[PDB]
Amino acid sequence: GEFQRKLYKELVKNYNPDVIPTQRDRPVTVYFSLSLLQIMDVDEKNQVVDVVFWLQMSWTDHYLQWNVSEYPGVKQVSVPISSLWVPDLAAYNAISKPEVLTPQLALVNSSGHVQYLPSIRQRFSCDVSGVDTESGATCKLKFGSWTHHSRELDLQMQEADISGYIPYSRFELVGVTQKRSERFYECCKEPYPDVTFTVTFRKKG
Amino acid sequence: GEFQRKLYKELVKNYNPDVIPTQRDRPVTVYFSLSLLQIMDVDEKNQVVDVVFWLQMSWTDHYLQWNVSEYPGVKQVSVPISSLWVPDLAAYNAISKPEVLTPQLALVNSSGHVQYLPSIRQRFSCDVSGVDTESGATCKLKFGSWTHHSRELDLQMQEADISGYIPYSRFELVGVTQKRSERFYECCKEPYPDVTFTVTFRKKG
Amino acid sequence: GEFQRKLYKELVKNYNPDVIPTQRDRPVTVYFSLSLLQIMDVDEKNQVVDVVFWLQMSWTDHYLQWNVSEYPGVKQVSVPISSLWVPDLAAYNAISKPEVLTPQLALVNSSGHVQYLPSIRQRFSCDVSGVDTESGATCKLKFGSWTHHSRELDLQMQEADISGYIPYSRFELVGVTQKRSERFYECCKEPYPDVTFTVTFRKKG
Amino acid sequence: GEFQRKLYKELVKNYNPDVIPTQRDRPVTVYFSLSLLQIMDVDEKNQVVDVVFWLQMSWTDHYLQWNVSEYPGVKQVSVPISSLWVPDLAAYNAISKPEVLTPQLALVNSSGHVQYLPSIRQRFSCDVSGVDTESGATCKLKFGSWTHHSRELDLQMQEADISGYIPYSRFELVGVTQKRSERFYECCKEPYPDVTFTVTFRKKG
Amino acid sequence: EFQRKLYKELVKNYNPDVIPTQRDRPVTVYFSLSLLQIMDVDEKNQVVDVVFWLQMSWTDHYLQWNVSEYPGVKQVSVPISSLWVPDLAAYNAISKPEVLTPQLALVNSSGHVQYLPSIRQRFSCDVSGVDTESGATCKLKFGSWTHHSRELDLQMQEADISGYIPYSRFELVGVTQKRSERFYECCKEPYPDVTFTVTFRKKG
Ligand SMILES: CN1[C@@H](CC(=O)c2ccccc2)CCC[C@H]1C[C@H](O)c1ccccc1
Ligand SMILES: CN1[C@@H](CC(=O)c2ccccc2)CCC[C@H]1C[C@H](O)c1ccccc1
Ligand SMILES: CN1[C@@H](CC(=O)c2ccccc2)CCC[C@H]1C[C@H](O)c1ccccc1
Ligand SMILES: CN1[C@@H](CC(=O)c2ccccc2)CCC[C@H]1C[C@H](O)c1ccccc1
Ligand SMILES: CN1[C@@H](CC(=O)c2ccccc2)CCC[C@H]1C[C@H](O)c1ccccc1
Ligand SMILES: CN1C[C@](C)(O)C(=O)C=C1c1ccc(Br)cc1
Ligand SMILES: CN1C[C@](C)(O)C(=O)C=C1c1ccc(Br)cc1
Ligand SMILES: CN1C[C@](C)(O)C(=O)C=C1c1ccc(Br)cc1
Ligand SMILES: CN1C[C@](C)(O)C(=O)C=C1c1ccc(Br)cc1
Ligand SMILES: CN1C[C@](C)(O)C(=O)C=C1c1ccc(Br)cc1
Ligand SMILES: CN1C[C@](C)(O)C(=O)C=C1c1ccc(Br)cc1
Ligand SMILES: CN1C[C@](C)(O)C(=O)C=C1c1ccc(Br)cc1
Ligand SMILES: CN1C[C@](C)(O)C(=O)C=C1c1ccc(Br)cc1
Ligand SMILES: CN1C[C@](C)(O)C(=O)C=C1c1ccc(Br)cc1
Ligand SMILES: CN1C[C@](C)(O)C(=O)C=C1c1ccc(Br)cc1
Repeated sequence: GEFQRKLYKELVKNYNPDVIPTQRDRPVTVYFSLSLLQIMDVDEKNQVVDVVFWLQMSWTDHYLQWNVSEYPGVKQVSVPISSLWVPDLAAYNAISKPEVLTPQLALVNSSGHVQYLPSIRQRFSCDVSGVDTESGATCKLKFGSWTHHSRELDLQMQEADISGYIPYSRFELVGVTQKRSERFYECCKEPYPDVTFTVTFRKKG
Repeated sequence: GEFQRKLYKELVKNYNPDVIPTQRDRPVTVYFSLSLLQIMDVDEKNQVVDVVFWLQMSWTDHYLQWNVSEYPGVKQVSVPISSLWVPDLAAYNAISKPEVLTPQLALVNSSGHVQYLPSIRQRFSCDVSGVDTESGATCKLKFGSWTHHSRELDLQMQEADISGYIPYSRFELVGVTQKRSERFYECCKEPYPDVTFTVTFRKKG
Repeated sequence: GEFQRKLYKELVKNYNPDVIPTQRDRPVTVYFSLSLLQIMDVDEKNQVVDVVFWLQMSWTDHYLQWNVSEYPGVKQVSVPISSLWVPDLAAYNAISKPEVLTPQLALVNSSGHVQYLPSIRQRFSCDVSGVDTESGATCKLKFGSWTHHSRELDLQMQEADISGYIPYSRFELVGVTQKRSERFYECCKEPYPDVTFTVTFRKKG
Repeated sequence: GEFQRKLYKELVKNYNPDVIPTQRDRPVTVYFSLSLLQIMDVDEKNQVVDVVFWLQMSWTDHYLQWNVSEYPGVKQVSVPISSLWVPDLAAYNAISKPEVLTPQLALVNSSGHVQYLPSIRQRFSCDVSGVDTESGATCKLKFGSWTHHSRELDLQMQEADISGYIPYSRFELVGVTQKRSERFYECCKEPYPDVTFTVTFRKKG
Repeated sequence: EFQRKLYKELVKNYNPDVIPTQRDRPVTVYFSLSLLQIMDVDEKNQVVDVVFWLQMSWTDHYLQWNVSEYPGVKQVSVPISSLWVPDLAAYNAISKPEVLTPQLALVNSSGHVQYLPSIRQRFSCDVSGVDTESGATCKLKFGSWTHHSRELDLQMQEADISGYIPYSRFELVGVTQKRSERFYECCKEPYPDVTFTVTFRKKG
């Protein structure tokens, strides 16, 4: 639409993706969930698991709201993430950079609510030695902001799903849990929340 | 051409490649098809198939049409895709990033019709356990827009091609079917169409 | 010299590297040749050949001429290819991205004649099954413009060279031939020329 | 933050990340320490060690201090390192480029103190031949500025931390020391300091 | 605060694509390779994997500065992307160079530039002799890709093998370096190169 150009133009001049959109005495709440799609491989020598997963990330950016009457037909837009502030969520125990599989686009509606749903493949340090047993091997995937504490970035978890897990895999799921925690570090007196996805899996047969 | 040089000039000042060129509540229709070239490898252990294929993609961008009377002998132009809006089609079940092998340019005519034909190598999740049997392995290669629903981006299919299939590969191409679906998801009120290419193949000998 | 700087400044102000420098119905002729340097490897299981080769491309860009008067001591200059229009030659049957080994600069002279001479490593689809036989394996390295038909870009060949081929390779060269063909594709009305280099090689011992 | 937008804007407008924040007769002091997280692998044939570690770098950049009265609510911010001057620290005996695993953001406070804490995977040259003996292999990970001598960049160490060392790898930690040295080089009139992290480890029984 | 204004002048009044020659006089660049480690050899495919240090230096007359105008500035550390740098190609490389160090060069007030990258690269080489007393010999050949000798005068400095790792499986037999120059049938001007040569063999 013609308004669409107008909207994106405003994004270039009148917005900074480096600025965390906190609002006085209020952190930015980001919602986070992980859906495991496939355990690609394990390395029992190097203690690594290779996984493909779908992240669901959402938050409100008050700077990203616009007036519907000003851009009539425009309700939500598809935006390159590079143009937007994005939570600096890090995989604490990853041992490779993430490979993002999908278009690096996010949805933004007129209230400034952003959803970023990337599919990702990444390797993680894990004790995978129990993988050929009945109890399986348990890998914890730990995520959290690298630089923002809880009063600036309130990480919350959404309910996760094993429904997307590939059925014809050589690994079967014995269990999964997802939990939010909040721990202090020696440096700063503010805590840093984390969301941990724990998967227990074993070889079929 | 010199009267071809001004045409490109209009691209920069006016046009935004982030903006899907929907007209007045009419979706952008993209015609989509795949030519299979070579099945490079399968991974029986990790359930992966590695393919090389061309995507034929075409659509009309009404922001990209020009008065042919105003520009003498310019019937069409070759434009870098980074200067153009392109459909954010993703391979839903890919486990690797697409490796684009060809120059990243699209053909645009004065109707604003755009043609983009990349050659791609990509690895997909697939049950390849039957590959050595007479019935062989059947892989679904499923594509759709990552962020746009059918009212915005209407994905339609054209005839798939296999004439370009390599005849000296170790895999015999049994068959290939293509189908379009228009499905609602639990998340949104709008359907998101997909085109799926089903490839049945098996080891020769 | 202190005129190169003015010469380069003119490039930015007026020149568009996406515009193909055609004239009054005249296509840009580009002279093309490939020199085979080394056959790196073969994959007999996946039907792939890995080659390092030197491409020679030359053409005249009528927008890149300058009067030697207004730039006294400037015979020729070395320009980043990103500042120039360059032919979008693709290896039709590659199955990997080209790895350009050398600096990405072309030479341009006062009459707008441009020379671009990259050294490249790339993997191609090829029936290498006869490699250990007397007959050997034959591979076709096929190159052409990805988006410009024969009336826009006239691809012509020049003499081929094997003097540059490594003598200590495990692969013995037998024959190298080149030819120019003009052929039709489903997408398009007009013919697209190609130059194909045919390599026949075999193991020693 | 209304005041954060101002601060980030001022960074772009009135700061050059290419300039080392040395003062009038005074070097920049950078504090540096390496925390070993996991020895991923060793190659006894090529003499390499593959390690994952967490670096702590901090220094004061006097051009990054700000008056709190001009930015009332703002005590510290997370800034992309690309926007900052950062110490050009290189691993002397590295044989691969660093794979930075974490978000490339540093914390800056109002007195210009910067903290950058990347997680890194990187391969180093090392005599790993004693890895299966009781004594173990000893690897030196040596770091220093690549272009700045001690009078412009003063490199100092901090207390080490092996409390993050993965307990379930096939390698056990024997000895781990860290020392600062100030070597001279035949070229330059000026000495160049280095920090060296020495790991002794062996294969578990 | 003075380096600040140096970098500012560099932005408006300098094009890094322009070779800093003068009135009919080439830019001389000095070049030397120091071998650090032979990482591996491929005996089937005829390839050697090496890690080395390149010393490159030259004078860019556009990069000199009045020492009066900037009091306490001896040398500055500058991103190579902001400077003209020689387009030196490895003629017989079979992979892209992997640069291991920060991409910065030193420039002083005379406009002398020093660029010292450390690099991992793979080259075509006959390594069939690597297990013999005489050993394998590999040539590492470097030269400008687009500038003839009357524009870019490549000259060589003495190499260095003191930086060579003592604990690899390869002992060094012999090392040498030489400057060369030839006319190519194609072009009117001659072109120079510097070739570094190693001879090495497995230990034990
Ligand atoms: C980054 N770090 C904290 C950093 C911090 O506050 C700090 C630490 C040390 C000194 C000064 C500040 C903030 C919250 C995330 C946490 C991550 C964890 O450290 C870590 C380090 C290395 C590997 C895995 C995980
Ligand atoms: C790509 N195609 C033509 C298509 C075009 O004009 C084009 C190219 C790129 C972008 C937009 C349009 C141009 C010349 C190369 C040729 C290759 C052949 O079609 C082909 C593709 C797939 C299977 C068999 C044959
Ligand atoms: C992204 N998703 C649709 C739904 C949506 O955006 C969404 C989903 C859930 C919540 C909010 C939005 C949009 C169209 C593509 C589709 C893909 C599929 O989800 C999917 C997820 C994970 C792996 C493979 C495929
Ligand atoms: C680079 N060199 C010093 C000297 C300098 O910059 C230099 C040398 C010679 C000429 C111009 C500048 C600066 C501090 C680091 C030191 C590193 C060591 O050389 C070295 C060389 C090769 C591999 C590993 C280490
Ligand atoms: C690149 N080439 C010359 C090329 C030139 O000026 C030229 C050639 C042909 C036409 C017009 C100009 C310039 C100086 C270096 C020389 C290198 C060697 O060719 C070569 C080719 C392929 C692999 C390794 C080496
Ligand atoms: C950030 N702004 C600025 C302003 C002025 O409020 C406006 O009119 C629209 C936007 C905006 C642009 C793009 C997106 Br996505 C969200 C908000
Ligand atoms: C899993 N974690 C999180 C924790 C415990 O908070 C921490 O500080 C370090 C790691 C960690 C362990 C191993 C590797 Br490899 C990376 C991170
Ligand atoms: C978008 N425009 C604008 C205008 C003014 O209508 C015109 O004359 C031409 C173009 C245009 C520019 C590049 C391409 Br490709 C297509 C159309
Ligand atoms: C094949 N698909 C598409 C579908 C059915 O839409 C879906 O919801 C998820 C996948 C899919 C399968 C495997 C992997 Br790995 C990733 C996505
Ligand atoms: C872009 N032009 C055009 C014009 C106006 O003739 C001129 O002054 C010089 C050039 C030019 C710039 C760079 C190169 Br290389 C060649 C010609
Ligand atoms: C070998 N060719 C050239 C041809 C016939 O022109 C074409 O259009 C496609 C291919 C080709 C075949 C297999 C693979 Br994998 C890639 C390209
Ligand atoms: C670099 N400046 C300039 C100035 C004018 O002093 C100011 O007000 C704030 C900053 C500054 C901006 C961002 C960061 Br982080 C640190 C200091
Ligand atoms: C670790 N160093 C630094 C030192 C000792 O100053 C030197 O001269 C060379 C090296 C070095 C070691 C291995 C490799 Br690979 C590269 C450089
Ligand atoms: C580009 N110049 C020339 C000039 C304008 O005369 C001057 O005053 C200083 C510089 C210059 C800038 C950066 C570096 Br490094 C070297 C010289
Ligand atoms: C090393 N050279 C340079 C030389 C001798 O001038 C030539 O003509 C070809 C090569 C060369 C040899 C092997 C490979 Br692979 C690439 C280039």
